[PDB]
Amino acid sequence: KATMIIEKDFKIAEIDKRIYGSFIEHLGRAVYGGIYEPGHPQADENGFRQDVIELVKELQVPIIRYPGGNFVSGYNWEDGVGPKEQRPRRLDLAWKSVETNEIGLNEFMDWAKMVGAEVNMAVNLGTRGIDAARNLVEYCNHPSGSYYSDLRIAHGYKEPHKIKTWCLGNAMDGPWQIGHKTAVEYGRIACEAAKVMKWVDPTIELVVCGSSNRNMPTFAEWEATVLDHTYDHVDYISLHQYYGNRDNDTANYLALSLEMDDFIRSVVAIADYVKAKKRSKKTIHLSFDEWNVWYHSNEADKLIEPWTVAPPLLEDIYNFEDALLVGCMLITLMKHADRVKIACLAQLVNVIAPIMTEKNGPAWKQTIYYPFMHASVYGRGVALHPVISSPKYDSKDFTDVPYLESIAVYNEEKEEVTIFAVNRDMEDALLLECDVRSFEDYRVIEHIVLEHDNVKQTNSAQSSPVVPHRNGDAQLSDRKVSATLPKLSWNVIRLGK
Amino acid sequence: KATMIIEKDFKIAEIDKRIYGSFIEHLGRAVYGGIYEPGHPQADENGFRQDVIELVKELQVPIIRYPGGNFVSGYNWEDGVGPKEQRPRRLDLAWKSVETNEIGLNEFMDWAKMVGAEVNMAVNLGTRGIDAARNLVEYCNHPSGSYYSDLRIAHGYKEPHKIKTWCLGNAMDGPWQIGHKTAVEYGRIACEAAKVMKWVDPTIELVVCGSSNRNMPTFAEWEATVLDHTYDHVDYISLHQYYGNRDNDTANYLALSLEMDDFIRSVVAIADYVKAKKRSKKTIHLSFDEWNVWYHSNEADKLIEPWTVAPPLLEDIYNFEDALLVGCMLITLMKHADRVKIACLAQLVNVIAPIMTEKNGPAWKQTIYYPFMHASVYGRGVALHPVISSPKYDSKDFTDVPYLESIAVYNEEKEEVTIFAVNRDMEDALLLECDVRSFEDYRVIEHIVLEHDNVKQTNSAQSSPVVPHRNGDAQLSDRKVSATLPKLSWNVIRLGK
Amino acid sequence: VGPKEQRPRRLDLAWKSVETNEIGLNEFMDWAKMVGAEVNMAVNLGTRGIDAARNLVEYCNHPSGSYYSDLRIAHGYKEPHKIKTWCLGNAMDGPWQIGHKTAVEYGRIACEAAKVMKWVDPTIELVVCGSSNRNMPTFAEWEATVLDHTYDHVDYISLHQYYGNRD
Ligand SMILES: O=[N+]([O-])c1ccc(O[C@@H]2O[C@@H](CO)[C@H](O)[C@H]2O)cc1
Ligand SMILES: O=[N+]([O-])c1ccc(O[C@@H]2O[C@@H](CO)[C@H](O)[C@H]2O)cc1
Repeated sequence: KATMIIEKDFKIAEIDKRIYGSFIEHLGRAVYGGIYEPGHPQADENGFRQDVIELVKELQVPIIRYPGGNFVSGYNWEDGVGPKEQRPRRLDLAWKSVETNEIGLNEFMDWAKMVGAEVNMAVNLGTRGIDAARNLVEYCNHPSGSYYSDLRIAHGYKEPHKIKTWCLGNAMDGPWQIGHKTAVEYGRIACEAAKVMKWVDPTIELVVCGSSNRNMPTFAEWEATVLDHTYDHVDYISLHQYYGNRDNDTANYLALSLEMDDFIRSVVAIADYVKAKKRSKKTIHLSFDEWNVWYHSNEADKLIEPWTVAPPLLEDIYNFEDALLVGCMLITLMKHADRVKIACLAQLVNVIAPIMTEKNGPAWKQTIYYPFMHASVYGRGVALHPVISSPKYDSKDFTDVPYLESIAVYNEEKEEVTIFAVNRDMEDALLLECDVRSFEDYRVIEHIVLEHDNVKQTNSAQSSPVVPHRNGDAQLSDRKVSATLPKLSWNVIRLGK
Repeated sequence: KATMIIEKDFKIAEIDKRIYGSFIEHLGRAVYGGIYEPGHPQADENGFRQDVIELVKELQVPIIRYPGGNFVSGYNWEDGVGPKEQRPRRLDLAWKSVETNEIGLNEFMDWAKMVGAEVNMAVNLGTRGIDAARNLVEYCNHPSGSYYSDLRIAHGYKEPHKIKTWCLGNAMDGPWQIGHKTAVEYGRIACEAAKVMKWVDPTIELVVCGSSNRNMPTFAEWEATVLDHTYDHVDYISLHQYYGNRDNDTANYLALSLEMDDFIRSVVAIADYVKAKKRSKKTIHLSFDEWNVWYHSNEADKLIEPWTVAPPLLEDIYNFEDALLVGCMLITLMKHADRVKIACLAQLVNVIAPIMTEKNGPAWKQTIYYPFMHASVYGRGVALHPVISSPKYDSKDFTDVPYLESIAVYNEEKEEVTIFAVNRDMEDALLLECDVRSFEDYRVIEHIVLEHDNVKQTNSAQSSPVVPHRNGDAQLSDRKVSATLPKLSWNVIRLGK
Repeated sequence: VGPKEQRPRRLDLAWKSVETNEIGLNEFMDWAKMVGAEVNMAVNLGTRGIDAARNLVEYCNHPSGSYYSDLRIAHGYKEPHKIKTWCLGNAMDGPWQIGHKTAVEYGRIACEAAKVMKWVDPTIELVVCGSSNRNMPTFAEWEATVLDHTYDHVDYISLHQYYGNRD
């Protein structure tokens, strides 16, 4: 048995819809054979797969980070614009692939328009620096009357792209990165790039890069130093986290969102330290601009020979337990809506992705597609503070793990309240009771449930045994929602009227 | 009108009673003519003023920091123990006074026993270091069978003092401090002192010093560096704040607790940054070990000639608005009960103090005595998260200042809820409505009010025009407590059942 | 040193023991003479520093005619001990050590101690301390920094190793 109070007046914050963002890199088949496949029977006039477009639209992803990721740190943006005959073939050192540049930034912008997403554009601060950063902002955002703006027009794009949010490089702390920089070296170049970008277009916002991983030896130290160098000139700091179940311990695996919670709290603390050090009135928020499960494909990738075009890298096939953890991660983002304003599921198509494609063949929804879709579609509004009383368990790496992971979101315009809830219990149902006295005249619309008896079950092109159903038993009586949350389940309880 | 939800299940934390601590330094008349005055008519067998003892007991102060403060940084603890004829007269460079050492640590411990307080003992890390720190802990806490423990016994104190909580120096970031140290120098000596102290007695806990003032050029940087050097070896970081009304702006003055709130949040953030950097499982908490109003006596002190014994320094005479600000500071401490575990009103007797004495004469209660007493007496339990809707104003230095400053404290053992509330409005009463649905069968016990028509009115030995009354109108009807909070008032609304 | 009744009982924080000081350096020298060994004497560079280092070398090695040499004589040891080889502290890179010092802090105090010790008695030689363990995070870095600070003034660098068969 668990209880919850859902009080309209106990609020975290309005949820920024950009927490339901995603990310496409020039990596593997994310672009080539993912969003773009000129051969394909379902390709549009520009070569974009229409089936993939529909699948992304249904997720209602508001913002997509591009073009990297590790790729960007060795990339020259000019190589991907202008007539195709003049675009060079390059060695991408990030993913040991040949990049044809058949898709570059203007074609990506065309695709993003089709799916209804804005683009969070990254600049290269690995091999390049401040001059290229200002020039790219000018190219994309300045209307006309300068060399680079008139160049964009000549390339066929009269109106500026007007990109709002930009990433200052990719995480550079990683010794695997092209043009690795220490926190001081990065903080300095990011500061100077931020300035010139903002001078070209003061309407932009900037994301400064945090650590590649919470496990880096420089974790926390990095963020504090980088913010000390950049605070006045930037708007967000990023964080990145990938999880996996490499020891087949489901109870411990589902608890990993507790670590994510502490991780967010730690980076918020660093931002507020530096705010105080600077005596600034501006608050810096978080961009959780890579997050996902990533581990299934690690061994397969080791067999791929270098210098092919569009190798099948990072093609994790997700299972049901991966979906539960993704649900827990989503709820964790919502619970930090006050300070996490952007987040990006890494990545959107083929590469550690909720959408998978086959050459000349179908596109399909992985298990993780469903909780992401439900969060994005039903998770707009104000995140309410969870007062939860829940039974708890201990695992290898965590103590006092609540069986219930939940939050409610109130949308005043739609007059809806949605309760997202994971039951982590591997054996028993959890009887949830929610005090909803603060909302008058509400009823249960539906109770969606994602569950499967085998946590290792996957979806595929041919069959999808892991799919939601609408037979949850939530009922609302004398100002109390009572709902049975099945063992190992993701639940979306929708209230309205 | 203002509203407030008093929800039992929306909790901040259990209040550590040590947030109602105080502080006595060898400064002015705090010791000599304050707690200790041989031949005063109310002096006991050991020369301690009984009237002061009774006044301190009524405040229920659980812990008292001693002996400094700036004094400790030039003090040799051996100078204050053993037979009086062998105790040297010293020049105290902190307060430009001659210190006779007629009172030293063992006599202070005797006094502390009379008022029922434990002592938060500070070690000198200005002119002294790690050897003196281990020796003092041995002297105080080791039972017997070593030179320093047997020395304590020979000085007349068979049983060890068993001091739990120790300060590693006094703030020495300040260029006015004896033996100023940079953050690195201080962090290093504090680290090595902490270790040897703990090796003498592992039951102790340690407070590492924060900045002298939030306005120091090294604020925030200091705390981060000091914790980086000491984290594994210490338990708390300190913070210090004094306020004054030097431009006669009451509306701006009463808003200052908003700054105190930001200040605490900033130091918490620093502690959590360093925790993440170290990958520690230990949370460091805060000791707000100097706070008060301090400004009235600044000009008078400039006329005192150096090298007298017990000069009348820091003798602020508090007024009614000062008591309102102190009330707001107390509520702010309670609002941070989750992370502020020790706090010390600086100071307890004569020196910026709630209790004042006259030579061979009376002891009396300053205006600020009353809100401190009420907080300490009625503010034990769990601090509840305030959910308030209040009208607001702007002042010189602050925006959106709520007219209402309030919190509720729930004592389950006493079956009581106490609402502390200041109305900052200089013209209008505030009609407070409190939702108490979650406290069924609770009734109003009493409504205490501290108010005076003249914010500049003081108390004195001869008369106390500023004193609480019990004519508050709080009343319960239909699960709602409604109370009129007069303009410029401190209110204590006690509920029970 | 000196009469036993004036020797204090101390808390030894290293091994969490009470040290009575019933044996001190002069008695140890008497023992060493019986087994035919010279003594490699260590000075405290944890809680103490350069003054105590010069004074101890004077006490042990200076013949007579100064306070500390005449003190040794008064304690019953007319002839100086004439200790050749001295350790500048014990390894203090370790967070378990009393008065831990960074490599720079240690290098500096060891340098200044070495100088005054040698000025009391130029016949001595000095050992500067290496890491407590090869597995310390500061291994190798430590030795390089410490020698950079002390090279001209010292004769040896130390190293320490313990083994076990715990699997
Ligand atoms: O933890 N790791 O092993 C790890 C490895 C690679 C890594 O790179 C990030 O993930 C890649 C895929 O999204 C992006 O290009 C890059 O920014 C981030 C983390
Ligand atoms: O901001 N200031 O002006 C200021 C002035 C003095 C000051 O010292 C502190 O306040 C003294 C009195 O409680 C204690 O001895 C010392 O720790 C701390 C701050």
